[PDB]
Amino acid sequence: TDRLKDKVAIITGGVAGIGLGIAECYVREGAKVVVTANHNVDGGRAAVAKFGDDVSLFVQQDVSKEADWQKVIDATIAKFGRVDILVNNAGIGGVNTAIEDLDLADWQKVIDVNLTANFLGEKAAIKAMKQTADAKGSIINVSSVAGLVGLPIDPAYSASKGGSRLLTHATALNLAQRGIDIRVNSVHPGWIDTSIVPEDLRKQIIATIPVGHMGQPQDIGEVCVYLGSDESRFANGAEFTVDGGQRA
Amino acid sequence: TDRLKDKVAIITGGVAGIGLGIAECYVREGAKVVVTANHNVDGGRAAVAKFGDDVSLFVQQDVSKEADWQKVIDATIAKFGRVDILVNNAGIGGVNTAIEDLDLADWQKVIDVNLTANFLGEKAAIKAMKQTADAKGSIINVSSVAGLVGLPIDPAYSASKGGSRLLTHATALNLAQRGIDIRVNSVHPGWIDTSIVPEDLRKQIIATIPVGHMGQPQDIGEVCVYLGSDESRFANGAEFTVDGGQRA
Amino acid sequence: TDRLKDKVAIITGGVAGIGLGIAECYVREGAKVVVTANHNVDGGRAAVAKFGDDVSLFVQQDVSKEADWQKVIDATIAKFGRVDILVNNAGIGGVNTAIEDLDLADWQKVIDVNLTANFLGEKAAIKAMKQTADAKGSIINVSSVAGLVGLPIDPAYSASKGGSRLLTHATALNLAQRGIDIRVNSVHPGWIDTSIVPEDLRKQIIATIPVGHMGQPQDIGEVCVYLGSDESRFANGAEFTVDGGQRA
Amino acid sequence: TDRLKDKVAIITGGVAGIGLGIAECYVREGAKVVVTANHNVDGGRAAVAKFGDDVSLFVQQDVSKEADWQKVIDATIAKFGRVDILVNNAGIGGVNTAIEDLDLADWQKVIDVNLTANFLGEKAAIKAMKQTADAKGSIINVSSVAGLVGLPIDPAYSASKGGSRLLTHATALNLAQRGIDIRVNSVHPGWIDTSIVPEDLRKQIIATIPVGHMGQPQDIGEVCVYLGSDESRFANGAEFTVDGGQRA
Repeated sequence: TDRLKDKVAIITGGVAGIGLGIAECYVREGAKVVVTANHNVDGGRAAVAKFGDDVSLFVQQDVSKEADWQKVIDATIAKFGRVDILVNNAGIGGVNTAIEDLDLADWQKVIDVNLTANFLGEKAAIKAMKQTADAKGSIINVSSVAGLVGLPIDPAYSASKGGSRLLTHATALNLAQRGIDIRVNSVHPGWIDTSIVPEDLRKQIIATIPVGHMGQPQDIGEVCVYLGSDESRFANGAEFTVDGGQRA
Repeated sequence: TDRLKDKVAIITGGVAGIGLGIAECYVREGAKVVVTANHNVDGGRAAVAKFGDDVSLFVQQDVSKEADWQKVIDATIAKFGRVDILVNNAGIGGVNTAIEDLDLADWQKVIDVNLTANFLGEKAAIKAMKQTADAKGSIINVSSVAGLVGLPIDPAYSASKGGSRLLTHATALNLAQRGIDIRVNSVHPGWIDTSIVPEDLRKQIIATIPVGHMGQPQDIGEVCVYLGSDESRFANGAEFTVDGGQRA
Repeated sequence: TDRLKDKVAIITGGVAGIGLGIAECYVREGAKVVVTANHNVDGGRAAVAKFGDDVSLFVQQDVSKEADWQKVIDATIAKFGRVDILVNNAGIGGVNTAIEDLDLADWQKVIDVNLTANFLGEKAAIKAMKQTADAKGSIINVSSVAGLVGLPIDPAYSASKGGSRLLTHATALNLAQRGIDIRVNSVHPGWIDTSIVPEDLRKQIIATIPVGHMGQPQDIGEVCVYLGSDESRFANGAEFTVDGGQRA
Repeated sequence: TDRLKDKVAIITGGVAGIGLGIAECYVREGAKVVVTANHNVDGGRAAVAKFGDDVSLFVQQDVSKEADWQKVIDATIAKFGRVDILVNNAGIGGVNTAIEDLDLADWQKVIDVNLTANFLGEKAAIKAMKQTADAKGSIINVSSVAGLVGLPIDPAYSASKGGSRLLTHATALNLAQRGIDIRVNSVHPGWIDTSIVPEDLRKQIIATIPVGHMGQPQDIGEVCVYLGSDESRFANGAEFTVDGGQRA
């Protein structure tokens, strides 16, 4: 009955909030998980303690670093022998500062983590899937509907989001044309309740949500199980939004 | 399992092809189904036979007719006592004809069946869910990515599809704003291998499919299980495409 | 030199607000105009007085009526000898009532006026262009970004808008595939300051506009001059939004 | 005529092909142009020779380099005293190679030139417009509908394209929110017949174009004249596609 039986998944930013929600759903459905985080060893160790070290592994990872991708792939294969699913969930939020005041370094850091990182991950995953999973698998690029509560005014955040969306389409088709059965899809969470916020802000947030409340981390986990499993074999290069109607 | 335990679903055009695949998945997951068809009595009887009459019911229905909607609602409540899910799947395909040669009656028939029918269905389903299911439910509007092999040149078919897409958004928001927990989403199948695919066009159809092959009815059934179940409680007014990369 | 020199245009809903501003720009650029309205003879006469009866003509027209389209075509050809441009601008607004409370007759009226009317006009213009303009011309379907101030919750209004958008694509492609050089594009005004904007809502409306103010009828006129003229010969099946950032 | 009377415009990649087409239309409408190019001194000198030293200037520019932007702004201000319009037209095309074979350096090259360059341009333009044009101006981001003949399989090309589109929206809104009258819009050319179009590839290319022929450089120029001028004062954060129906 386990919908992800025998699957091995890598989930970046997988030790807290949304990513932890995905990992929880994956473990529930019988998947072995490798959860990564750049600077959250405590969260990492706690997740493995929660899941059990027989079905989970924590690896420190900066997703913008090509070398950390090879590190994570190697650790996943040593521990679990294969790679079936990659969830690119790690990311940086938006800021409300003026575009003409944006330092190139701050633009570049966002592109590095929210866009280029997704490419680096897809490429690493694809190679590992050809090597260990008979050239089959599933890749999921997660990017929120909004990074800011107001108008989407953050140039770097928005650019990285639009970039990742089209990256998803192009990657799927690039593989598809060559008969490689590795699917690439994107998932777009609305506002998910992962921490406390000042009540003025929270009201603003919930005001942007037609159903009048935030979602939960496992709401994202559920659509990720669908996309990770063989149930969605014909879903490819597509976008899956779970946002309480936020962009309806 | 039983991801749809005790749910009662109405599936239009549910006795052949995509609709039947949806029905199969729903029954697999514990749903009670009412499958309908305009001109397929034998198919309806045969589907009930394989599902069993304790968990399925066949009702003859022309989805373009308001009176037939009340007929199905009435029969559904008589048999199963409630309505939890409506899958608007029934509809007609596109044609090659010149725009300026199109008769109003022929335009109108397509609008009636492929667009107006979905409004009538949503309205009938909402009333039934308010009356019998504590004003909670899930409505799924199914609309193919493509109605024709080549360029989407059919004005009535395209209009109806674009129409149904925005209907889904507006209906979900209309309900959400009044705090009614009835979610409305759309599903968009690519080319699915069924008897209604024109034989002479099969090889040409496949050449438009990036993954190089048609999908199966149960591929659409799986995403419909997700959207019918409470697993998708935060998915609303959104579009779920299962198409082998066709519109990627 | 006049950018619409020798061109003959029909503009529906052309004697008030947006339609009148389109007419004003067209006349300024040397076009001859046939402006129509369903119930506004005084406005029609006043527009002709302003423009001059040598370059303009008023015809009463209900755009939802097939017979009225033939009437307008006949009168245009009788007065000006040809038809080069059709601007489908006439239409009705949205309401904020519950989807499940909507009468079919009320749904149907909006689809008749805001969707089917556009098909009728396209068909009438195409035959006229083939007959009198060497099978060349430009058709413009105008549908605003928003019909209501708040969330787009009107199902009939939204469906007709989504419907008219894809109608534009399909018609453009239907013609192009047969080598017919009649272009079909859509124009999408944001909030324009005219007498038909509800007084009570003017302040709430302006809040939804990123640039902080409404536009002017001639703002829509300018983009329509571009689309009606030979300047946009390669612009086809496309969407031109002039909305002060409304849907950005 | 002079629809761009007294306006000063910077056009990157403006000495051949599409860029040159924009430059020609701009000069026709009374604009003064600064055309740039990374490695085409000949093309640059030919353009200035054609236009005349009094209304045109050529400056060498690598759009990926922050320092070259400061150089081009300084040169424009020394020559013409102000900056009114920026057309980000410079760009790299796509390749048909496999995503998992793509080197980070080659990915990064495309992001640098086709995405980050647009940001650097916007930023420099905005500063110059606040400084010299009373905080009013128009910025146009140009990106082709397709880089490749076949499926859009280039991950870097597509990502930068999707990124540039969203950058346009966010940048427009970032400015608009602060009451800054600098509009940002994008333009999307289909296949345009320029010197870099080789044989028989022509057949495949034209086969993707519903109107059955490539467009001309001035087709892109004409819509850019609309966006650069005061005729489009309410067009903001929007996408203007001129592609003969290619993505319809």
